Amino acid sequence: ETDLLPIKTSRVVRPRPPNFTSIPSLLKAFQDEWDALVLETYTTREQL
Amino acid sequence: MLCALSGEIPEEPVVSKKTGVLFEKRLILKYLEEHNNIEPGTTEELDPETDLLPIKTSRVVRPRPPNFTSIPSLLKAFQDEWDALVLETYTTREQLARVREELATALYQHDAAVRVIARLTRERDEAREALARLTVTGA
Amino acid sequence: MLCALSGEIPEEPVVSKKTGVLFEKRLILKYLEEHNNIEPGTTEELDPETDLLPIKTSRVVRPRPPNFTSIPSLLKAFQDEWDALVLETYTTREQLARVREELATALYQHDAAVRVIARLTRERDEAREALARLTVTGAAP
Amino acid sequence: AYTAQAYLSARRAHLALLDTHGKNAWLIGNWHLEGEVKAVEKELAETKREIDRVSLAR
Amino acid sequence: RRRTQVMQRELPRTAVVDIDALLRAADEIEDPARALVAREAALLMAHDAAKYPLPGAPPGVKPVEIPRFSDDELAEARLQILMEMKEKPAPEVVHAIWNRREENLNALRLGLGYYDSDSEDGEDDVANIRATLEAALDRLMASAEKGNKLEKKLNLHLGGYKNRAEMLRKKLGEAHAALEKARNALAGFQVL
Repeated sequence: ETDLLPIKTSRVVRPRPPNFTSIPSLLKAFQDEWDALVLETYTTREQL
Repeated sequence: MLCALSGEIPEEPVVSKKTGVLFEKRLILKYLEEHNNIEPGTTEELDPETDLLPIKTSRVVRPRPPNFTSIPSLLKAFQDEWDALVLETYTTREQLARVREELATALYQHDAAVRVIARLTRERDEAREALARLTVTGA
Repeated sequence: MLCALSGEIPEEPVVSKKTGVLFEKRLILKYLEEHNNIEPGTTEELDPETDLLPIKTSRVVRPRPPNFTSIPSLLKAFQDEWDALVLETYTTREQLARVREELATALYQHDAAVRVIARLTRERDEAREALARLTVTGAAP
Repeated sequence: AYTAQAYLSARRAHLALLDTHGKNAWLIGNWHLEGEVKAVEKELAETKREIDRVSLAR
Repeated sequence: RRRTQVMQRELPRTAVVDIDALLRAADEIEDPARALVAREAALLMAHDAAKYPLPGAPPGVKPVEIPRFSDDELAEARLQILMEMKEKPAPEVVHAIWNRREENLNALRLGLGYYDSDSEDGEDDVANIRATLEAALDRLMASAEKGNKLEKKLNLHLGGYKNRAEMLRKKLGEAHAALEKARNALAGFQVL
């Protein structure tokens, strides 16, 4: 609450691909990202 | 994230201790020298050595670009879509409730107008019959 | 207690200072941005900064079901909820369109009835004038 | 079919927004990625220069 | 002002209006006041479709002549209708009636305008549901074709930008790995 200073600036605009324009496509992309994150965490643990 | 004065990505970002605005180091030094140690957008004095805190970036974790395939970006897009759908559903529900109330009022008014039209038609038929009887009897 | 904008319990509910209506902060901000600072369900202006008071209470601890113990199950539940919300929105839009068509038909019928009533009133006035003229000209015994 | 039509309408709206703002979004994303890559390259170059200076002194 | 205010308002209206079929349906009403109201409503709808051409309406619609009515007569008719009107129900009662309608009749059933209140036959409801499903499938196919065309155009526009972004991401990952290796080598060199 005291040592943390927030940064006020313009919002970062993420680049939206044209393929992920649908709700099912967004859900599939989110599931793929979650699976990739889980695999990356497992690989990082094995490497550690 | 960009400089408050330069407007571009700063290689050496610095944040004000009073406002928290991120800017370039050289731009902040030039603005403090020009405006006599005054922060941009604020009337309070800003010390170049004390009120300016440099920003240090740690490369311990893997870099995730801010694309649409990011998990936080996908979560933010899903939240925005859900909020837009909720607002549209609330507006549609309010419009449907208003339309249903107007339809009920119009049905009641149409029933009243149909009763009034039937009464007026009966009165007109009685008046026409009386006029025909007066014309027949009035030889 | 549920928010008036989303129909569920808001994470950070705020109550209006005039009507006392609880709503989600993000939903109320989006409604004020879209409708130019218009309160939901009222025609009075609602300030997003001063007319909304946040409520500081205990956090509603939603119990996690045992079925949602895996990522695929939670993803399937979220997809089913999104599909149900989309179907409900489509059904609400179709019902609103049908109600608008029925209201337009009823308004056309009411305007037609008003015009027919005006024509019948004019005809009745003409018939009454003719009957009065016949009674004045006719020698009643 | 109604769910599929709603998804198709949402996809059409997202494609319209993409056709409206895609050049600006892609330019901003490419500029941010180039800035991050330049910062990483500058940090790596500074580390390599410090290592070379330490090796030369040793 | 001679034209109907329903067409000049924001309420949706049918583009193609059949005066003869609507008049024939109006003539089948048993109540004479209701039949006259429906016939005059058909005439008003035909006049609205002819004088005000909606998008998609057929051209060359013949206008329908109607007798002129004074504003005083219309005001007197409205006052007589309001004086003969019954008590207005509360909004809570109308909301409860709408909730009862949405609970008894299904939301999918209430969402279709062909679900007549007097149509108790299940075959007619099945045929209406099949027609609605066919129309929804055609609309979904058209929307999918339009979305596919838009996605193909956007992909052809931004394929180079996507490839440049992917190359930049790969270069950033390689630079991060090289920076980590250089930091480890620098720490080892300082210790040595």
